[PDB]
Amino acid sequence: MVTIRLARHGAKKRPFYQVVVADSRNARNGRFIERVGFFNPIASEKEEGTRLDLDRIAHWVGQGATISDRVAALIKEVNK
Amino acid sequence: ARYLGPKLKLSRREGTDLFLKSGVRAIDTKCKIEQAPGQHGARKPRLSDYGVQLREKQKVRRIYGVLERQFRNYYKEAARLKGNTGENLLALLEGRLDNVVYRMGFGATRAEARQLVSHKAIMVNGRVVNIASYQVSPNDVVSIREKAKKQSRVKAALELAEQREKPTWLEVDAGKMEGTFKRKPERSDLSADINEHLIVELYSK
Amino acid sequence: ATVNQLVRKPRARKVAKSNVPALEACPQKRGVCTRVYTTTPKKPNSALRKVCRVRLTNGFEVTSYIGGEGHNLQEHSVILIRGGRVKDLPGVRYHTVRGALDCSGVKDRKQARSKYGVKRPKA
Amino acid sequence: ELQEKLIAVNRVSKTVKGGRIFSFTALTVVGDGNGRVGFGYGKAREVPAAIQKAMEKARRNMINVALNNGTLQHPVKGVHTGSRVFMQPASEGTGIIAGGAMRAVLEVAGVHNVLAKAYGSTNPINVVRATIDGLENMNSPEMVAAKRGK
Amino acid sequence: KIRTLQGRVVSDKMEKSIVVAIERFVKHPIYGKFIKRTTKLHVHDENNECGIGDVVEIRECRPLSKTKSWTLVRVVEKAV
Amino acid sequence: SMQDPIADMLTRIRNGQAANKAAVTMPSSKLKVAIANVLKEEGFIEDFKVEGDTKPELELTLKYFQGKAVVESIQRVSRPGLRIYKRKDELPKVMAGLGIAVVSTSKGVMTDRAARQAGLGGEIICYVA
RNA sequence: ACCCGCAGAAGAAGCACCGGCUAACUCCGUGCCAGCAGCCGCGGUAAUACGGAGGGUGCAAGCGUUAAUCGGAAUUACUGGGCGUAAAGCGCACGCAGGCGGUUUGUUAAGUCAGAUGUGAAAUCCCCGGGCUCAACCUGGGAACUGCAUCUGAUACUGGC
RNA sequence: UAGCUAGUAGGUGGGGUAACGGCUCACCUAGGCGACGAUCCCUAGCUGGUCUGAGAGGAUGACCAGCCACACUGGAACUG
Repeated sequence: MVTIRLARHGAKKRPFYQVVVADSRNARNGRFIERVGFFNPIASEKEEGTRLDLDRIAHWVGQGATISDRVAALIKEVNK
Repeated sequence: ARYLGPKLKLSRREGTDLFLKSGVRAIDTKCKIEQAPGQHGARKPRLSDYGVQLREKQKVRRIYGVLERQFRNYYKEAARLKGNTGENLLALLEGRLDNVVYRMGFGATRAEARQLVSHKAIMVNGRVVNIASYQVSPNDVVSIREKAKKQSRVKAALELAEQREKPTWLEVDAGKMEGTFKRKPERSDLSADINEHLIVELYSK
Repeated sequence: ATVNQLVRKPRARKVAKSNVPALEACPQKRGVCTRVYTTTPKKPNSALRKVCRVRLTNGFEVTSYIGGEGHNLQEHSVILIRGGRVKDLPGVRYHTVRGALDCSGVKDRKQARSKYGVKRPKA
Repeated sequence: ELQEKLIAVNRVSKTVKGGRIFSFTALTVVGDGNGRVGFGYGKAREVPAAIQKAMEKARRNMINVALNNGTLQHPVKGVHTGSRVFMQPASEGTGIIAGGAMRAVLEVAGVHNVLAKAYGSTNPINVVRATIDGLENMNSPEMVAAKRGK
Repeated sequence: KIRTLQGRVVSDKMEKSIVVAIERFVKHPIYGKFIKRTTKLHVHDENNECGIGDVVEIRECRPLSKTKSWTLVRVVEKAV
Repeated sequence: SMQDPIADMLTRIRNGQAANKAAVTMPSSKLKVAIANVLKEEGFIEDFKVEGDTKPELELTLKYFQGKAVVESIQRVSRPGLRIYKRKDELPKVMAGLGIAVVSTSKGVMTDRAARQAGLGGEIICYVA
């Protein structure tokens, strides 16, 4: 019922990709419960483009929320 | 937008120099200022208070070539942080790239400087520029591209820049043809004839 | 000067509504010609003013002015109108405009052509 | 350091035997750019001579005030008939603001920023002479020390 | 403490209801004066200690009838 | 004027100095003598005298020094019907900061200078220049 | 996406306006006619307003033009008005609810203000960054959103006893 | 717009429901509301907000945020 998922942002052609905890109900980008990081595609050519709150994520998935396999693969990019 | 009359027609209607159609003659010749005043102003009109006002508003605009919708935007930006529209307006015109490329001597006029940007001949901070209506800030570096350094109009503009007072707001080197902005301009350091008495009271009664 | 009276009788204001009410908030309206005529001679201004009566699908019928030099408008012809007062006419607040299937265009016009709509002369 | 300002100038019409006659009238102020201003009205044949008659009235009396930071010592009120004028002191060198029928009376006395407003009827002679009544309403210093401040 | 109100009994004979008036002040949104506002409700009573124009103390309970979701606790003046 | 006796307290003073009088008289009350000490403490008056007990009257002696009047403006803003309330940080600065505002708080009258320091607000009594 | 070149002026300017308000107009055409507007009106043989010639003035891949919503409009006044005569006291006496009410000791604490716990989401207005031709925008942080809901305190004052 | 209800106004026992309720069948009475504007027709979904202005106020909700209603037009049940 609640998933740790992606939110595209940036309207047309200019995505920002935020990672959020959200219900399967209502919104597809906004209306989220808690933000847990970002996956920004244009990060000034620096490694600052990816952030993930692994402690809060572990508590959300522990308590019963779904973690996406796409986000589980991205946990490796913040070490680790 | 353009001006399709002879560019000295403006200065000959004003009875004052506006820095228009400039090159290796520098000043006064064959500007015919007060020698060919035309069909009006000899004989300078009294007219309405709405004269100065409009004809004084045009004289503070056309000297920078700025369009009315730009001029209203600079009046909005000059009305920021209590800086005074009689003062902080000058920084938005004198700090504009088609004035900076002119003050650096790459163009002999603000029109010719604006043309050099529309012809992609200029760089700002190592990247090419095509927009000339843009603000420059301290530590920004402006230069002419090697593919355009040999144009006779730039050659003449640099020889005219040596016949002009040097600005205290920006630097330029004639050997690299590269200049850098240093500080934003001030009324009592610009020390020249430009209005105050109308740019303190625009768009209101 | 008392404090609780406007709870008993709130004070009223005048809304400006319309001087061109048949438009129903549109820049133009289409209708049919019912009559083509000229107005009665009026004021020390001496002229022969061209007018038509126009009927609209919304229950309005209005008199409208026929600008431009010369016209041949028939009755039952479909026409467009635009709002605006003309004081040389009696109570007229509408202009009938030349974009019509039966109506003639203005001729011998080289300048000011964005009004009435005239194409640039050959040679 | 004498300076003069024209605020308004117009023609007038008058009835005579079987017809009318035309003449000129002006509204002016005169000041010293540092503490005083006087107000003038005048009518004449020829427009420069009408303006000059108003300048001579503006020299017939002047009001002398102790300007503070190029603005007002305190808030002031001025009145003439239906024309009521109020002025709040201005901060940060900005705040000007106010039309010529208030501003011209103050820009001739040395005022740089002021938050003046006019109320009621907008006959500019009445507004100008109510601005002068507001200059008779201002007080001097910053000396009596009767208040803690500020 | 529990939710209580005081008021005067407007209507006292309704078998198993009494009608109470509750008074408070509120600001008028345009004319700025704080004006009096009065609200009415039905209150449940089985014990008959009050009468018309007598003063009561009441609590909120469960909805039972049209505008009756409150019940009587005590009488506050009692003399008379 | 008995329907607003504190508006009348200000009226008697505003018209008293317009007539350039030294003394102003009114019927006495605890709030009028609480305000009279605020007016003495700002130096608009040099004395406030109560006579009678037995038709008690309050007589205020105006303090004329260094020129005409004792105040330039003396507005009440509040009214018994239209009561005007300010929060501790919404207290206005009267006379471009050269004047006082007075508030009744929850214990009695004080100036905006003291209401600021105490962290208090309340109903407006006067704005004085 | 982004960036660089090639022979060549190469394919490239129109629209409105010109007495008074509100700047630009001289000379003609017409001659109360024909056609303009926001308003007076412009026009009868020397019409700045209509049409034409040559120019001027403003804007420009636009230019003019308008229904529809606000400001100006204090012209409905809550901020912010008037009632002798311009716009208005309603022909004149009594009077219930409504609304108003001197001065002081208690007391309730609804209202008020204070304090605290929640709220005023994402945006957005304002200041300063990041990133896409400038800027918008999309984004990052501040500052705001002067408000609102409740639980305690104080009772100057309005209500209440 | 000066009339408006009538499961309306106040009680009683079952049945229905996750559960208040005249939800629903019976039975026990006759009121209840309103000029301090009840109530009914005409038009219209509402709001984050947007537009205007110094603000009050005025306008308005597409587009970007959030509910409701609605599924040829009218009507009936199941499933949950």
